[PDB]
Amino acid sequence: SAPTEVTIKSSLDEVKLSKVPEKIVTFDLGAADTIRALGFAKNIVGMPTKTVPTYLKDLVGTVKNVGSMKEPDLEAIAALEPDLIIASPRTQKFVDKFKEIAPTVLFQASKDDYWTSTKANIESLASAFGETGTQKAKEELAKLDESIQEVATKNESSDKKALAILLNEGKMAAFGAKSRFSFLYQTLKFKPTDTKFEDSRHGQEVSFESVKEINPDILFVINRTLAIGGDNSSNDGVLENALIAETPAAKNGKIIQLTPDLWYLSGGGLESTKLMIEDIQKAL
Ligand SMILES: [Cl-]
Repeated sequence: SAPTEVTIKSSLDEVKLSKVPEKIVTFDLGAADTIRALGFAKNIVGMPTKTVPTYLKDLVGTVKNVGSMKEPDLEAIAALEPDLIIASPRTQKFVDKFKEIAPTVLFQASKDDYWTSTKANIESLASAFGETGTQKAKEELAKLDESIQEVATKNESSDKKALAILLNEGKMAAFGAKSRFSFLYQTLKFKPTDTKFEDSRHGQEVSFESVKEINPDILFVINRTLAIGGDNSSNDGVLENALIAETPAAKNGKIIQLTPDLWYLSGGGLESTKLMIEDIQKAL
């Protein structure tokens, strides 16, 4: 076998390649956005195109469609002759099938040390593109580290408490400091409310009375329905309910409608992290 030139650590077995991969299939959209930010978008040959966040739309034309965020088209993947497949938590059930086709990685973040683990994943992926990738990632990560510190410093000067909810077909689910939205709390140092929420990936259902009682100063909202292109009519009037409209968050202009597709479908990449930080400036 040819000698190893690049190595990629992840939650899976370390992948060792004899050259930079030029035919990549990815189900991880953050990884796609990292690859593009590093200057290697041409190397991505397959991505699911059923539900693509707007910020990534221009990659649709340069890839072949390999299915949906949860359901791969294995025939389409094999036909692309990939030299690397980037799986995702959502597609972990297909990792054995992916491995039959090509070396496969799957990046996982800690819910505790979200940013250190995410940076390690970004650096590992970037190294697949040699010194050029590694150098560019160092440069871009330095800017993100500085932006993160600036946000964290502002939050550390405040005592406001922030509640984070997912809105889905008129149902509200609250999420805690260690959750799919850890970046807000662990990394950016928004402060959670005193109410702890069953750490489920779908959150804990909350009523209008619950939100009133929590009494948040900032309310982050991720609208799942909009993120996936559903009928948003079921969410009409939810945030406008008097019990939410009378929170200090609402009255003070701190209901923050986070870009739905970015936050629900992506994250963990160089560009997605940058855009996420931009999105929360109005919450400071
Ligand atoms: Cl209620």
